[PDB]
Amino acid sequence: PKEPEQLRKLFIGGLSFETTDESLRSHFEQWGTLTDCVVMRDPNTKRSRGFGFVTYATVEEVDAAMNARPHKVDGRVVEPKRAVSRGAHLTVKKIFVGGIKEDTEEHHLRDYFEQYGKIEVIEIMTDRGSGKKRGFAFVTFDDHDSVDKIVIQKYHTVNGHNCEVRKALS
Repeated sequence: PKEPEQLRKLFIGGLSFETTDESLRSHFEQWGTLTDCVVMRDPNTKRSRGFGFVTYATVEEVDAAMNARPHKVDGRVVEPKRAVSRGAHLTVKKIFVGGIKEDTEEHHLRDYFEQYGKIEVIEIMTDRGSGKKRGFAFVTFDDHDSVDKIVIQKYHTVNGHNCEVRKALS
């Protein structure tokens, strides 16, 4: 019933050194129930390390928090990202979509992937010499969270096809 905690956790970078567990929690509780909220501090000086983590009760709340960016916490714009899963580069805006075969068109990919975020480019790969569809595509979004949401899904079905999707980068 409950989603794995790893999927409900946000890493918040770029914190003001003034931010505390309490101020971070007061801010992010606006988008959901926080089961956990921590500002990372040096073990000796207790001076902030400039980042922390918050854990929501559900994935929908993570989505709501991500949709409410930019977040300005204690006067500083911070950088929320979903906890990882090791992938060679973390934060990217483009994905590889494979197993779409020759019958998949850009509207299939768009109609599906647009619900993950704003699409900027859809590039269906075609053979260099014949122009035949190669069975894969690249979608570029305006934001990395679209990609983070996509790649953590176990399945992707586009045009009846069960696709293999992964982060793509240069």
